[PDB]
Amino acid sequence: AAQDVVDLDFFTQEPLHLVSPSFLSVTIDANLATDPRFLILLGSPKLRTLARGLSPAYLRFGGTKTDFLIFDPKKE
Amino acid sequence: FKNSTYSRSSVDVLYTFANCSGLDLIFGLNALLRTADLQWNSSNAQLLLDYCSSKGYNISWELGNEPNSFLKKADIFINGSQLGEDFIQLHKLLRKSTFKNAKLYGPDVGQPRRKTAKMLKSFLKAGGEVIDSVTWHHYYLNGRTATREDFLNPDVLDIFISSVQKVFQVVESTRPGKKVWLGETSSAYGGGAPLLSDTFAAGFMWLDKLGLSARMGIEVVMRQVFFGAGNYHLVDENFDPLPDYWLSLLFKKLVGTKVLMASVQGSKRRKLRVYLHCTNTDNPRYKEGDLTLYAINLHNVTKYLRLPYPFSNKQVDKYLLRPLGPHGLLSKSVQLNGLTLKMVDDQTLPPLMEKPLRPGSSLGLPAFSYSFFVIRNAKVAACI
Ligand SMILES: O=C(O)[C@@H]1[C@@H](O)[C@H](O)[C@@H](O)c2nc(CCc3cccc(Oc4ccccc4)c3)cn21
Ligand SMILES: *[C@@H]1O[C@H](CO)[C@@H](O)[C@H](O)[C@H]1NC(C)=O
Ligand SMILES: *[C@@H]1O[C@H](CO)[C@@H](O)[C@H](O)[C@H]1NC(C)=O
Repeated sequence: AAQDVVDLDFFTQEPLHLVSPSFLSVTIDANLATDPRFLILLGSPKLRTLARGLSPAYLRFGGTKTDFLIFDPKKE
Repeated sequence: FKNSTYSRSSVDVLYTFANCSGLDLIFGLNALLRTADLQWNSSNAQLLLDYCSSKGYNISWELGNEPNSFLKKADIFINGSQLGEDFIQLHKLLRKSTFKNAKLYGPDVGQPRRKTAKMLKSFLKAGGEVIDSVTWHHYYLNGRTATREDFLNPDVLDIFISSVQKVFQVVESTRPGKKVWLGETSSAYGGGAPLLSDTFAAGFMWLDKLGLSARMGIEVVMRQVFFGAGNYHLVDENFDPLPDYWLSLLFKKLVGTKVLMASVQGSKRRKLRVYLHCTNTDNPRYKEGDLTLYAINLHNVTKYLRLPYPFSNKQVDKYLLRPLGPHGLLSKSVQLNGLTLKMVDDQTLPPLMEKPLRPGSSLGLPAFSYSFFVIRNAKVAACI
């Protein structure tokens, strides 16, 4: 119907902002590091194919557990 | 939350995943390791930096997650000024290491509430000089209470605009020109909303967030999460991609770094949301000057978009995303122009195939759907 047709205005004179090529980036929650399957999961060739699809991107390892994790150079 | 340790092996797993995937790892350091005088004790971090140094790991750093809730989380209150001084300490460590030109981001504060500005403002005053970007977090909903209607509600989407304006108010007052990042963001806190955060319905909030972020000057948007326990994961527990994964892939294929602007004529227009960038011209189908429009329709009927002069007779490629049935918006499967999106195999993503429209046609956008449209031969000089 006529009421379902909508007109667009465009601004094209100049870039209003320049985002990073990595604009769409992703996280792993710091809590995944407490999962016993952590090594198995991030080892997944399938998971790596999917992650490579989002390249370029930042991967941020963090979350609430950031402030409750301690590096042990001796364990594991 | 209680303390846990992690191993060299843990760091190796995470670094290898990032490196083999072509992603840039940012690692959050523990900011609740404190001295008697409640300075940041840096000695654990020095252990980690030495190990990463020794392995030639190219890594970037954060310090703390959501400092304004440290009193709730741990009965330790750290004001913004002290956190600034801690970032200065971390900066000096990084500069005395093989990570001397490694990046530093912070302070990963939550979205603006009655008095969260005070911490970000006193933090940027104190430590703003040593951070490469300001990171903050945004969620729209509580995963426990979020409804299907909330996920489709233009009033929910719009609240994000005020969060962004309030963040930029603090940053412009203290570190004008500093890059602003969403360091952690998704649909719903508490791990996401079951059957909503992992479905086609999640795509409204995800694409609108990307649109508004780019339009308002956010440089980087970090999606909680790529993979993990939360319903807001882009990839599920079987390593299968959910609709937001395919959305994210299609965004990266079509959308360039140069942000432009689209708007709809009419008094109120909250349910038809439109965003405009230069086309990503890495794709050999497209050339310099091409435009990528993306649009969300939250009306319950098809809407038809008319391109303004002088683009009304251009050839347009449609990239329309709709759920694969029978679960409609609650589907975990998505079709691009009526073809279901699936991995060809564990090593192989499918092509993302355009549907060419006849030149001079209005852009059809069905009820509760989102679409990219590439305007070919647009010859926009701003896109070089
Ligand atoms: O809860 C989560 O899923 C994640 C958690 O996995 C991550 O490890 C952790 O870093 C985190 N922070 C937030 C944001 C918490 C927050 C703070 C302030 C306001 C928020 O959202 C609203 C509050 C009130 C009304 C509407 C939104 C959410 C969410 N999350
Ligand atoms: C902030 O915290 C520091 C360190 O705990 C304290 O010594 C200082 O007085 C506080 N400063 C302000 C400005 O409140
Ligand atoms: C759209 O919404 C209205 C309720 O406002 C309803 O009466 C109408 O039938 C709906 N149309 C469709 C096609 O579902």
